[PDB]
Amino acid sequence: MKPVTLYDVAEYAGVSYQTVSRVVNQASHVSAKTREKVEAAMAELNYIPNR
DNA sequence: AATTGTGAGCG
DNA sequence: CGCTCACAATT
Ligand code: NA
Repeated sequence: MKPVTLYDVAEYAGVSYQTVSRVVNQASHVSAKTREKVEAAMAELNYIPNR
């Protein structure tokens, strides 16, 4: 399956791969609508942890 | 001060 | 190349 990285969800959502990382781990500085976009994205793309 | 991006450092 | 961790320079 399509190896959906953080970079991929991040690009689609409207955020940097760092921020989508700090949704998962080192979680900090993912603000209201940007985090809503990642919560959207997590479903709209089927993210693969580590690849 | 608030986050991104740079860097750094492990995977 | 993939992800986490903390930090400062831009803003
Ligand atoms: Na992860």
